[PDB]
Amino acid sequence: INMMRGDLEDNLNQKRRNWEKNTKEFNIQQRNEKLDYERSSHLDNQAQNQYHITYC
Amino acid sequence: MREIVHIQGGQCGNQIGAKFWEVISDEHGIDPTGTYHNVYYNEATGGRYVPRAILMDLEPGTMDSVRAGPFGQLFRPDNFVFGQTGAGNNWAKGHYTEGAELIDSVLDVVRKEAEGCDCLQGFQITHSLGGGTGSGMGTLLISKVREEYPDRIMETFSVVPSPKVSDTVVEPYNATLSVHQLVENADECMVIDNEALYDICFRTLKLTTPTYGDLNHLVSAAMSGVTCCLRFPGQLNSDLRKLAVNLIPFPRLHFFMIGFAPLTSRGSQQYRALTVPELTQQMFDAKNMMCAADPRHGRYLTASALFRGRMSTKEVDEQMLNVQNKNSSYFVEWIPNNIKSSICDIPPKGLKMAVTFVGNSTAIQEMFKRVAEQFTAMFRRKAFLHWYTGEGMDEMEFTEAESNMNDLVSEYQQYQDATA
Ligand SMILES: Nc1nc2c(ncn2[C@@H]2O[C@H](COP(=O)(O)OP(=O)(O)O)[C@@H](O)[C@H]2O)c(=O)[nH]1
Repeated sequence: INMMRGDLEDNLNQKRRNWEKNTKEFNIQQRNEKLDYERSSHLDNQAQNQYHITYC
Repeated sequence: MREIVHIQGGQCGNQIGAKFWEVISDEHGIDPTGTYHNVYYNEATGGRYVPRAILMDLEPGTMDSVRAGPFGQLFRPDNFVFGQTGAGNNWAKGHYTEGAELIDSVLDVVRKEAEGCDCLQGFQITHSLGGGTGSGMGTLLISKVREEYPDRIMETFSVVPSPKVSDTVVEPYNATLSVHQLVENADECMVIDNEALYDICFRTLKLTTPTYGDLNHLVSAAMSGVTCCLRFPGQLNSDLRKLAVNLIPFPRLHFFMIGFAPLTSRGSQQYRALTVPELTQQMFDAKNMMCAADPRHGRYLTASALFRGRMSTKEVDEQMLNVQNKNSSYFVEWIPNNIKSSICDIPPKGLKMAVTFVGNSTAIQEMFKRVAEQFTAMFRRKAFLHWYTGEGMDEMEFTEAESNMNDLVSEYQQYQDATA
């Protein structure tokens, strides 16, 4: 019974670390999508500025 | 549902109205025939749109004026009322004898036009303060319509006489006689004077030959921006009444100042990336406003700013706070947080950012002071007074008008100098 309890708690801790690494995957994806967002918005800003200034 | 009739008057008022209607047609994507490509326009058979405006004047010249310019076919002949003579730069000839017999008829064309709306947010007038026709008729009409619909507000997009660069010799009499009555039954007297318009069009756009078309177009842009935040959705919406509530502390300190942003020429257009703080630095500059009165020479009782386009509201509010806080002297103390903001969601035609600034400020009593100076100088000698006293006018009304003007300027001074 001691061996079984040890094995079960080991598996539970493994599941914990697995979910933690899942959340870290998600966080890195979030950061990179935010960088995509900001660069695309910068190019859109340059586009609107050209459109407004060349408006003679 | 919050509609606005657009009453005009006089030659200047009529030209400004035509320019404003064509600019609004440009914004709302209409063509000079009235086909798409309820607050201002009205629907009409065959998908056509007709402006909800009336056009009054004693001389039929302005009739051909608003016919000649583009977008002249948007209007309807039922709203072309026109006398024959023309008051010829005489105030009383548009307020007592000759103008009267028109205003009655005009009342009709208003009463079968206002009730056409269902929830009328108020009127708006476009006229001059010196010309006899515009000033006199608009004053009588303001009287009548305030007697009729006291619940609605009546903006008066008025162009005060050019203070120093005078084109006529009878400005002060007309301006004083008209203001004496305008101060009673008006709610938003936004003053404009051609001195400031030439100043802007010279020292901010380096233009070659500024004709009246360009000044009318600029005042048109400001006029549109004043209520475009109502015409469209936004993150923080306003109207014609929120402005009034946030702009006047007492029932007769309601005379405003107007400013537009941004404005540059091609040389400067190449430079100066477009960003909200630059817009603030442009709008809160002295010479960047439609009134020849350096606003530093007075205190801002209160001031609202309507933005158009997409931006970050935090930047707007933080710039407003920074500018009201750093220059605390030019602003007034006994009222706190005296600046106001609003933000629309659709900017003008290809203009990523647009700001319209309206400010009730005691720096405009100087204009009335100098106009009354000219008046009392021309009245001590009874100069050019027979032209008026021959038409039923007496000489007591002039003293009453000047004393009311001085009471107004004394109110400005007194409740500027107050403290807490
Ligand atoms: N921005 C602008 N100002 C004008 C115009 N016409 C006149 N003004 C000025 O307004 C004053 C006289 O107004 P006016 O319209 O001629 O008098 P009215 O004939 O009774 O309507 C004068 O100071 C003119 O210089 C115009 O078309 N546009």
